[PDB]
Amino acid sequence: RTSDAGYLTRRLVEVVQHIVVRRRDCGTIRGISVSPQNSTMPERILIQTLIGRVLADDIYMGSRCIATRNQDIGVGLVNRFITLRTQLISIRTPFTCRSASWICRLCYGRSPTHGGLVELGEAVGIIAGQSIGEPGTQLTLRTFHTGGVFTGGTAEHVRAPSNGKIQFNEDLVHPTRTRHGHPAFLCYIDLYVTIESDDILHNVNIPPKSFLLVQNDQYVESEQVIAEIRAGTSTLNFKERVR
Amino acid sequence: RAAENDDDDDWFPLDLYEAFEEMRKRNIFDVENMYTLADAWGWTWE
Amino acid sequence: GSPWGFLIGAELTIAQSRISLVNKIQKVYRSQGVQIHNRHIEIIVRQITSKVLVSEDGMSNVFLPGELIGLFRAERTGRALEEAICYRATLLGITRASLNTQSFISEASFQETARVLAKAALRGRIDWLKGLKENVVLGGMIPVG
Amino acid sequence: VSTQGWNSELVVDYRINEDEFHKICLFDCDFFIRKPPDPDNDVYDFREMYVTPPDTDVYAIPKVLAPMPDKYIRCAKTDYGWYNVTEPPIDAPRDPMYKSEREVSKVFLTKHYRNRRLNDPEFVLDFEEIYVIDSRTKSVTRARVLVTVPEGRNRDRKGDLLVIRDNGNSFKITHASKRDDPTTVIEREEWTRTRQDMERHLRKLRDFSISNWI
Amino acid sequence: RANLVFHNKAIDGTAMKRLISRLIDHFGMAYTSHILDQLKTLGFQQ
Amino acid sequence: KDVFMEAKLERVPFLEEQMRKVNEGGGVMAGDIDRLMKSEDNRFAFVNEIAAEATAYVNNNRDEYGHKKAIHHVLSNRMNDAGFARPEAYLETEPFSPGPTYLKE
Amino acid sequence: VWKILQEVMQGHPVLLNRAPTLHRLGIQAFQPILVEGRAICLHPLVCKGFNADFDGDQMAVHVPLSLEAQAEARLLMFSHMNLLSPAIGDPISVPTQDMLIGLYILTSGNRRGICANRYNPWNHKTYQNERIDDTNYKSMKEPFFCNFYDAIGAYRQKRIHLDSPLWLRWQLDQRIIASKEAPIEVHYESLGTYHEIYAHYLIIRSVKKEIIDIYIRTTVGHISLYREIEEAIQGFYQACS
Amino acid sequence: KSDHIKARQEVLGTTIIGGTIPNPEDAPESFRLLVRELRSLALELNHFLVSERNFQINRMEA
Amino acid sequence: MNLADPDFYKIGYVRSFRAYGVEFREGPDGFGVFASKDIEPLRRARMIMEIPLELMLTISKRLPWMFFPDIVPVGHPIFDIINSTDPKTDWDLRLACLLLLAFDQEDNFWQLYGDFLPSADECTSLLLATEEDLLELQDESLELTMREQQHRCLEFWEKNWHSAAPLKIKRLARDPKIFMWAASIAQTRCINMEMRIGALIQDANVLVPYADMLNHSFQPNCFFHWRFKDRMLEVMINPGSRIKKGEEMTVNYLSGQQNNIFMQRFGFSSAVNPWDAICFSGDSRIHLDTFLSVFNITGLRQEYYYNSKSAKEGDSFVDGAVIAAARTLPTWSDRDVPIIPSVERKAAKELQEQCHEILAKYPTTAKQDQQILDATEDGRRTLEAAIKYRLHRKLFIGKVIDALEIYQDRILF
Repeated sequence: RTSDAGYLTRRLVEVVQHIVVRRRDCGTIRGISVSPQNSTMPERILIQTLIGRVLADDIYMGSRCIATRNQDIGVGLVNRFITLRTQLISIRTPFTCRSASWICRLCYGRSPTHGGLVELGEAVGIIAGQSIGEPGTQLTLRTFHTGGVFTGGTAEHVRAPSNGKIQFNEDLVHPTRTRHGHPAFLCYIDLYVTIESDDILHNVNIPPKSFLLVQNDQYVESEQVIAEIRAGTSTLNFKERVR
Repeated sequence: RAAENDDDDDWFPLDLYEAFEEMRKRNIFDVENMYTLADAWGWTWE
Repeated sequence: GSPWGFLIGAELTIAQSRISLVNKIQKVYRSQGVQIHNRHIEIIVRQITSKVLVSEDGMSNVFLPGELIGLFRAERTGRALEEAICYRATLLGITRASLNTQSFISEASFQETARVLAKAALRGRIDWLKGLKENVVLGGMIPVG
Repeated sequence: VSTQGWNSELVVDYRINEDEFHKICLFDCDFFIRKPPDPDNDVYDFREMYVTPPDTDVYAIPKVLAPMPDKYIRCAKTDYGWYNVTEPPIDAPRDPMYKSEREVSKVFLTKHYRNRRLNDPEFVLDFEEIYVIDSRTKSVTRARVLVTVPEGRNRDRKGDLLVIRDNGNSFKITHASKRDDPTTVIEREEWTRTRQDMERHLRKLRDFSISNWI
Repeated sequence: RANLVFHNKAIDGTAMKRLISRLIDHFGMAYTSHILDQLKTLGFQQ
Repeated sequence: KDVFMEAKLERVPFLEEQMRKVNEGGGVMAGDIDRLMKSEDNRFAFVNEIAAEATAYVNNNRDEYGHKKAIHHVLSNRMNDAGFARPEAYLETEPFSPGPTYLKE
Repeated sequence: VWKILQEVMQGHPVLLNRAPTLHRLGIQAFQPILVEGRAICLHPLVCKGFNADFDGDQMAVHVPLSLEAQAEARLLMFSHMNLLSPAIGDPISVPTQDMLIGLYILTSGNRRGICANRYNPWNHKTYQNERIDDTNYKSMKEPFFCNFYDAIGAYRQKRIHLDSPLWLRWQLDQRIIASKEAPIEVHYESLGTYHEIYAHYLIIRSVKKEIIDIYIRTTVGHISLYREIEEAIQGFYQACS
Repeated sequence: KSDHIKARQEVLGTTIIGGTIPNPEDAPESFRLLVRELRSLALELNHFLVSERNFQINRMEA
Repeated sequence: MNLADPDFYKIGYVRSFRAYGVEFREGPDGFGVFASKDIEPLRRARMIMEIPLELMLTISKRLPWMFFPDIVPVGHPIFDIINSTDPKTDWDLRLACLLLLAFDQEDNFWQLYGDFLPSADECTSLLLATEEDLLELQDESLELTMREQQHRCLEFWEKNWHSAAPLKIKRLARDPKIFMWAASIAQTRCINMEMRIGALIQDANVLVPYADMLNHSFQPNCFFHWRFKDRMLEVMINPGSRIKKGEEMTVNYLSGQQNNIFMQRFGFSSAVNPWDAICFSGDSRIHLDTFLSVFNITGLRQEYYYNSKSAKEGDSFVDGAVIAAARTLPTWSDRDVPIIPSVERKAAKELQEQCHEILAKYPTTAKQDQQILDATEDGRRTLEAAIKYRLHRKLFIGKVIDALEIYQDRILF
């Protein structure tokens, strides 16, 4: 996994090695415009996409203009956008430059290494290739601490609050057979299974499409699965077929 | 041949929608950049 | 019409390809807790989608069909000329986009050295020494920093 | 526009000069009480009050939840603030690394003992009557202070320590000798609030019923 | 007397990274280099 | 009127030991380079200008450099025209050394 | 000979390069000094910049000869103007494992609740109770140090431990990150005293003037860290004129 | 510090004695070898230095 | 020449303002910036008066209006006043609004810096003068312009402070004489510069505390520079200029434009005015390459020099008046290589005597004469200043006549 990462770095740099910041504003008016109030991007991917970029068109609030053309987006300026509910922000990205053999200072944005406009004659093509090649080995380094056990999906389980006596209405649930081969109870509505824990009356919330694994008036221990929450299977995305 | 997560995220329809503004404010139908193609020199002259 | 129409179509196709590719690249890294700004992704993505391929029945006299001229190269002349320009699209890979470079020296030192050198010699290609690999090969000063 | 109720903030379309009122700055409101002339700004003629959003000219009488005085009472102005210290973003060099602003949420007004003077050698606060100005819901209420002193009604007013508590609700008066130390009060709530968490954490163990030791 | 924040909690790994970023943006990369040398010495001592 | 006049201006004492470790660690030069570059637009042009000035310094008065590190000389010259004493060529001495060489940790 | 090879190296940068180069910060310029032994001593903070451990690794040195090259090495590849990674703009030299543990232990605080007292402090007793306040007055409470340096001095005498709480007078504005909060208990004497007790600080206001009684409950570790940062800044500022 | 036949000797000379190190003009011997075995395959590789002030070709010899 | 109060340097010093070799004085005048110690000639520039961006107002010079030290809150009903202001004509109005706002918002730096600013009884700007004081001025075009300029601000006072006046907008100017103080301050202490904040190069009218105290002199020794990275305004000592131990350090206000009718409008009055003269006409022409030759004045109108290495101290009669009237007069040149005809009947004497007739010892109106100078009555800080302007115009005309007759006398050595 370290050789393939090294090979990808060679190819990433090869495409962009001649890309150098050769000039200031190249005289473009087309700017990629983003909509932060679509509520689609979380305020951690949206924020990381606007910081450093330079604006393409003035941003207004009716009569008041809060950010003009040729004004890079800082840290506190983004907070001024989502709070004020601005729906259109146009920025200058590498996609909007008027050339393919080089790039502009304003069509690139803030330099990520020294907190300012990118300086003339910077090998931004080399920087882009390396920064998307190095990480490639965390897809390895992050795997260089384990073997046989990985990170994937799980399922949801409900455990008893404490020792007690499960009580509920057995009439509203419909008999079933669990994927482990045990009898259980599908509930299609919100039940309220109560546990008489001597002095306490813990109420357990069971959402629909659950798999109650306990009967009425059954003694349960402290921590022990009494009802599945939702669905089942091998706790992952899509189906296969194995013998 | 591929896990079709699909999960349509930022796609757009296969119709004539968004004529004047093609994709947000991307490409307005100019009708001023290219009459001069026939006005500055001869195209409309014939 | 035909001159307007495919200018519109190619520009739309390139835009959609860029939007899809940026998100597709960034999702793999964001699913593993890796943070990289979109500048580095977009710089590569632009080079991946920046050139059109002159489709068949587009002979004319300037662009022979099968040529792989740039996007601006085609859209600036389509606004001026009136033949069958008739390009469609190329989402060139990270390997193929580097073989169609302005400098044959850089390509010759990457892959398929014999083919690149043979074609350049037969054509009589000229390298203007504007990149960074070619100037390193010749021992000359690189034009950066 | 008398001292009536009950839960209606009736609006007023007339601008009223505030150079004869009392400027009581709060978080989400701005209560106004008339200020009769006096040498040292120590009279509060309640009668007419008006509450407005912070720094706004639109006036409206507040909500009265208890009887208010109909005479001239010399009282003192208090506050209940938090001093939010949120840390703002840094844009340029030398930008501030922290913020600070008071968040006054309750303005208690304690009457003087029979409306004495500020400098006379008989200064005692009359803790029996205290009026609470809320900010979350614009309203004025009279406090319900409690006295645990064995002297009761007949006592020396030259020192009867008053204790306020959670969110400006509890009110007690205690002899000034038995004042709690700063550390004891802090340690008291820490002990109580963390003994519940420890008991809550240990409740899930199978042996919680048969246990001991806290 | 500088412009700093008096910490009163546990400065874990993610808090140290945040603090360095804020000291860099407020003072620069020339003042921060000396802070890092001092914090390294104080961290090793305790 | 604003009562913070001296609370924000009280001199921090015990700073004498946090004045020296800057001077042998190269901290003064590092904190002077950025102040010289605080007004420059392109850092590469500044570096090239410094290199050319140092080359001229080596050419005009050859038989002095080899110890003085003429780049340090030009940096000190540029820093010495606006106060900022900055001893010549940032030369370091050994005030207490009845010996040839320090151990250097 | 060594007097010469201690005299021509002062001011001549050298490029250190880690043999398995991975990222842009794998090659960095440095100001060498002569050490005794056979191994190159490297700064620990830049190690993660080199991704270098110390289980046995090799580093190649290079010497720039040209005056222009020396200017490049000194003014463009020194680890004091390359403190941010070009990926997203995050710090590349931050206190790693050992320094991080030291700073965490320093800023760990006291024992908050039941871990500091065996019995409840409600416990109506130990009041020195009688009809008058004339009894034995120990009131150990916590120390009331004037400022930082008093606290460090009292810590040097082993009078108090690192996590032993103390009261420190505050002569500045509000710095500790607070929130909506609530004052737990605000005592009010018949005379204007405004004794307020918050979650972690105490304010003694009045009805006349001079709201200067701000007291902070803290430990010597936080004081030490704040003093370290503050004096580092005020020493770098005055060292560089 | 590599291929230059004539430049290693001159840096040794200007470094024994002291002067301003001059930037080289000719390409290293690696490029000379490259043009040599690209000549063995019946192919050319010619450098040029078209001047910006006279447009006069200044073809280097290799 | 006593130094200022210690509070002057502080309050701003606590907010990162550093002055190295200067010390502002307190004596009754514009506070003034005078140096200490000696600097000796240098190479490029010595930086001084480190002034950060946070202590400014810097309204933009073109639409849209932006204030980088953000003073106006979001939705505050004073941006509507500014956005309704006519651009490109009255930049001193919105600036006055910003200055008034930076007096009642919070503990802003300008809330404290207001005390050191001149008050209504102080200041010399004509916008604070009265009717008969404006009449006391030997000028009618300037009188008309200043009478109109005292209006156009009464008008832009009742359009936004008329009996509705939200208390935010009110309490900033309760009467139309403190708004005049703010307008005069904006006129006197505004400077138009270029500010590179981030990726934005913009032109803006700005107000700079601790820098407006730099007095004026048409022979300057100070530059204004804007450090791009850390956003700081700095004064710079000129290269190759020796500095004494307490003498004046000055930065010019206007250059390449003068005539003493706009500089006087912007404060006080001209003293030497090296770019002003009175149209002569009335005669045919005078020679060009002799007025600058008798005094060894260098040509090249945009840059006129005296060449102090002239002679054995030939005269002490060079001033701004000489260098101004050496280029604003007939000055026939013809082929520029003539015989230099010493025809005193035409090339000299009577022709400038005709100028002596044209300048017939103040023949226009002569409302007053030598009696006016040093009337020994100081008052109101605006009277005796129009009198000062009259004195200085009369002195300029008299010294121009004197220089002309010295020139016409010395054409033969």
